Amino acid sequence: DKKSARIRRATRARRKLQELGATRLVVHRTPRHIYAQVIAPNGSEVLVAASTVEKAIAEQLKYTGNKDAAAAVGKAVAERALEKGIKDVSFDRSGFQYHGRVQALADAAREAGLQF
Amino acid sequence: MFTINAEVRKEQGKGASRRLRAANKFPAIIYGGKEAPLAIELDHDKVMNMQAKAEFYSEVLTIVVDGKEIKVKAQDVQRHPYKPKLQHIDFVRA
Amino acid sequence: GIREKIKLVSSAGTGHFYTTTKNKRTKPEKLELKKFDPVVRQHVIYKEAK
Amino acid sequence: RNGRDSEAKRLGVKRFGGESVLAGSIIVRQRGTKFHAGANVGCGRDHTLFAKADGKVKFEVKGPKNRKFISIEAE
Amino acid sequence: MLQPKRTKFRKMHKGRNRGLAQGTDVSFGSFGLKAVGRGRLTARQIEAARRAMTRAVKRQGKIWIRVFPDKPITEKPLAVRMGKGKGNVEYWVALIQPGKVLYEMDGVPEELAREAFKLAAAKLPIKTTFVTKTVM
Amino acid sequence: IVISRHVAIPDGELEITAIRAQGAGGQHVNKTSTAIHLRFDIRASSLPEYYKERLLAASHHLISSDGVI
Amino acid sequence: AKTIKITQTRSAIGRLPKHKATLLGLGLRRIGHTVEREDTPAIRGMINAVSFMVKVEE
RNA sequence: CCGACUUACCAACCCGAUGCAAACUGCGAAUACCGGAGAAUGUUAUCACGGGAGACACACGGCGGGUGCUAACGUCCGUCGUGAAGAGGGAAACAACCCAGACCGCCAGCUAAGGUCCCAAAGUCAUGGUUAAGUGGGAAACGAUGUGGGAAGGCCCAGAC
RNA sequence: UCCUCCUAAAGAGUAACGGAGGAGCACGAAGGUUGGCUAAUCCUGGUCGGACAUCAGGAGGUUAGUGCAAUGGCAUAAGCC
RNA sequence: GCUCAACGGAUAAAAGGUACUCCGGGGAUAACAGGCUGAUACCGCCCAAGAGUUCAUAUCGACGGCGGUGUUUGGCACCU
RNA sequence: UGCCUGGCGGCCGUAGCGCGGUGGUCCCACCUGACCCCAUGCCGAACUCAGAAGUGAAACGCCGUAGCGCCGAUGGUAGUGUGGGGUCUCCCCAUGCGAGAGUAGGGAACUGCCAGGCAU
Ligand SMILES: [Mg+2]
Ligand SMILES: [Mg+2]
Ligand SMILES: [Mg+2]
Ligand SMILES: [Mg+2]
Ligand SMILES: [Mg+2]
Ligand SMILES: [Mg+2]
Ligand SMILES: [Mg+2]
Ligand SMILES: [Mg+2]
Ligand SMILES: [Mg+2]
Ligand SMILES: [Mg+2]
Ligand SMILES: [Mg+2]
Ligand SMILES: [Mg+2]
Ligand SMILES: [Mg+2]
Ligand SMILES: [Mg+2]
Ligand SMILES: [Mg+2]
Ligand SMILES: [Mg+2]
Ligand SMILES: [Mg+2]
Ligand SMILES: [Mg+2]
Ligand SMILES: [Mg+2]
Ligand SMILES: [Mg+2]
Ligand SMILES: [Mg+2]
Ligand SMILES: [Mg+2]
Ligand SMILES: [Mg+2]
Ligand SMILES: [Mg+2]
Ligand SMILES: [Mg+2]
Ligand SMILES: [Mg+2]
Ligand SMILES: [Mg+2]
Ligand SMILES: [Mg+2]
Ligand SMILES: [Mg+2]
Ligand SMILES: [Mg+2]
Ligand SMILES: [Mg+2]
Ligand SMILES: [Mg+2]
Ligand SMILES: [Mg+2]
Ligand SMILES: [Mg+2]
Ligand SMILES: [Mg+2]
Ligand SMILES: [Mg+2]
Ligand SMILES: [Mg+2]
Ligand SMILES: [Mg+2]
Ligand SMILES: [Mg+2]
Ligand SMILES: [Mg+2]
Ligand SMILES: [Mg+2]
Ligand SMILES: [Mg+2]
Ligand SMILES: [Mg+2]
Ligand SMILES: [Mg+2]
Ligand code: NA
Repeated sequence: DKKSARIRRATRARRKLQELGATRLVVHRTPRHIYAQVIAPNGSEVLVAASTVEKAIAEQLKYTGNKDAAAAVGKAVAERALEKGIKDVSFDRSGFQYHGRVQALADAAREAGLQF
Repeated sequence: MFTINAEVRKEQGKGASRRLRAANKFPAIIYGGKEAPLAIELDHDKVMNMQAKAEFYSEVLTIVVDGKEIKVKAQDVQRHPYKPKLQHIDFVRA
Repeated sequence: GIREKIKLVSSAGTGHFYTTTKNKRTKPEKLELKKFDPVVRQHVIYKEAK
Repeated sequence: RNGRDSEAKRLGVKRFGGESVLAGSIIVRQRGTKFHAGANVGCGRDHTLFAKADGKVKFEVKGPKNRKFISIEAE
Repeated sequence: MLQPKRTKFRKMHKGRNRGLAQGTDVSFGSFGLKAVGRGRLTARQIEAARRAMTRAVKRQGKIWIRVFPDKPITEKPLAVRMGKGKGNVEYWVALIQPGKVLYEMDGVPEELAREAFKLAAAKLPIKTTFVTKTVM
Repeated sequence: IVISRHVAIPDGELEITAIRAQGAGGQHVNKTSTAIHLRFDIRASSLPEYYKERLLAASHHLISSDGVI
Repeated sequence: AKTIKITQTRSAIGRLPKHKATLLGLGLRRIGHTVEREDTPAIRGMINAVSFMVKVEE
């Protein structure tokens, strides 16, 4: 399964971040609808979140599930994080390559201000 | 139609059960259903002569404990490793 | 065994050197690593010697 | 013919559960990871679990594989 | 003469023989010869007892041997000092605890089974008794 | 005790005694019964016929005139 | 408050080191020596440890 | 080529049942050990550092083992006890077993192990039973209408043995 | 002399001319990191081709692998690219 | 720069014979004899397949089992 | 507040597997296209990007079902610390601890944070 392959692909970095006690910006990519959350070091509760399934984000995107939608989600999640005071996060690919939409989201978060 | 008289065990465990089997009784347990298990003592001679019948392990038996008649069935029997004796019997209720 | 101890000399002016081993029978090409030279306090090329 | 053996390696648990250690204290010496490093516990090259903080040793069996972890409760 | 094929090791520690047996029921036949005593059964003793049984009963009836020696016993050669390594494996014994069913028999009357088991128990170093299969 | 695929001595037909040996050895050779004296009565044995016959007919230094090896 | 009198009735000669340490922790020196100790579960555990050689009166 | 026959032989895997393992473990104690807390007790019994050693031939007994022959007053380990270096009482006598640690004295008393007919101190004690073998006061497989007790069972005043 | 297992009595240690095996190296990648991947063995189908090569699928599940003994590890792989 | 591998490595550098022997010791340790043990040895018994014209048990007794003795050779190293 | 879905956890088989049924607004998955970002030791399979027509077939989720896996008493047994005893390289007694296996039975996980959709 692609899902299980990706989850085992993510497990190593996820456990490393849990060991480091880092607040992590977890990305989740889907053919449609990229997603981002900022999750506390305890890993059990979400600090902030932003996704193209949100109407306030999807209303300004002609397609949710592309690089522009990913950059929008990245800017949004980094803005909400900076407003809650979360500045130093670690990126979590969730087993996706740091190549396309995921890299666009991470870059948008970086320019918005999240340090990673 | 087998009837076995039994008393409830006051003390239980290794030393108590060994004292019992020395005094020519042997411990048994009754369990099954929602009622708690009941630890009983049986007269070894009586029950050993009874279980010699192959119907002891198929028929519904009755055990008289404190006057109460409990319909049971022989579930498991721990026999002596080499002596013709019984160490323990499990009785499922009904 | 058949592994000979060689000397990696710094390409800086320092006489500093690391020592390692080498299977010269299989790898007859000289080691050309980039190691830290504590005399100049930089990473410079160390080349195999005797 | 027989007659050969090895010097004993003095492996095993050095600090047990609830024991107060200093940072750097060796907790268990092992060959593989019989015990795994938990919070505030590092794993050396020979798989020695050592305390990375001052606290109390704590053993758990967390995880999907039910394997044993050693953490340092920062107490 | 029963003996394992290709064991892991050639020699083993003496060990002890504490405890009660595990195979204490007649599992394969109608009748059985159960050890009241504790000791060692060598393969030669097992084979002698099996021949006594197999002759007392004719070709009729089935016989199970419930015990395997699976344990090598060493001896030192005669006139050898103590030491110089463990001795050589001479024979194999089965360890026997009180209650172990050694042989089972089926397909014969109980009288023939009893006399066959007596003929065989005469060949064994261990005290035995006759048992039958019990329902439960 | 085996002589052939069909000939074996039952091991009780063989009298084996211990005696002192000749020659060097000191107190040990003086006192210790290291030499073996084997006696085998051919007629009293369960040896095959024609084997008893050949052994009794042979003139061997190991067979006495009484039919004992 | 509630006390208990413990007498040593047997010798400590060939006893286990833990048994001799228990007799010391109870304060018993001789055979027939009687001490009076507080009636706590710890003292009861000591009396249990060396019960084969001490007598208790409560 | 091909192929039903003869597979009544052996027979892998798998399934069901039965065992065995120091160098097997999908289980798993008691103890022991490590750590923390709390009393009470203990002449600090603990640790560190200094002065002085001696010792590094151990023995037996119990328990857990390797070896040996489930031999050795054998040998080799672990652990405890004793002797060593501990007298006294018991085991006839008997370092190491059992009881028990001798500061000295007493023609006082109570006890331990072990004992109480005489040697030889103390029950020819009491109650119930067993044993006739001097068993007690050496031994196995196995044998036997010895004898005591117990639980059943077969046949029996339509008569059993 | 060194390493691994057992003996070894569930902390450590623990003897014998006790039971069994190895070492006296290898590797500039067989190290570092990043990214990715997941075996054995069977069955079925398939040119040569075959008990066994390579291909496809299924079962299977690490019964594989770990540069070299054994043990303990190893999937987040410590295994493979 | 050391198979200093006898691997805490005594020298850079070293094999034998002694019945021609010697000394200091040792029953710490062998040879004799004693001791413990009893594998071995020897003797006895149990089972009974069989042999014995039938017939296990007149006589012998396979496969196996249980003991005794303390003559052997041993084991141990307790005495000397 | 309920139902459904997605993500991240707790927990690590009472939680897994099997068998049967079921879900497509949304979500998810398959899916469509690929010269491009990127990719194939060949291959748009995978990875990646651009999309969304179609389908819930598979997968995934949910709901049932014990056929298994798993959990699991009580009692007994085994073992065992201490003291004692015997017929003693094996046991027994007093006391303390007390399994494993099996049995009755349980059992088709439970739950936290966030987000979205539907019903309110
Ligand atoms: Mg918020
Ligand atoms: Mg007990
Ligand atoms: Mg070792
Ligand atoms: Mg000479
Ligand atoms: Mg002599
Ligand atoms: Mg004759
Ligand atoms: Mg004593
Ligand atoms: Mg084991
Ligand atoms: Mg010395
Ligand atoms: Mg010494
Ligand atoms: Mg011993
Ligand atoms: Mg000695
Ligand atoms: Mg000795
Ligand atoms: Mg001395
Ligand atoms: Mg004395
Ligand atoms: Mg005395
Ligand atoms: Mg005496
Ligand atoms: Mg005297
Ligand atoms: Mg004194
Ligand atoms: Mg008395
Ligand atoms: Mg008198
Ligand atoms: Mg009288
Ligand atoms: Mg007598
Ligand atoms: Mg240990
Ligand atoms: Mg231990
Ligand atoms: Mg490597
Ligand atoms: Mg990687
Ligand atoms: Mg084909
Ligand atoms: Mg060298
Ligand atoms: Mg040396
Ligand atoms: Mg040396
Ligand atoms: Mg030297
Ligand atoms: Mg001299
Ligand atoms: Mg001597
Ligand atoms: Mg001397
Ligand atoms: Mg001698
Ligand atoms: Mg005949
Ligand atoms: Mg002798
Ligand atoms: Mg000695
Ligand atoms: Mg003498
Ligand atoms: Mg659709
Ligand atoms: Mg479907
Ligand atoms: Mg229980
Ligand atoms: Mg249980
Ligand atoms: Na049952």
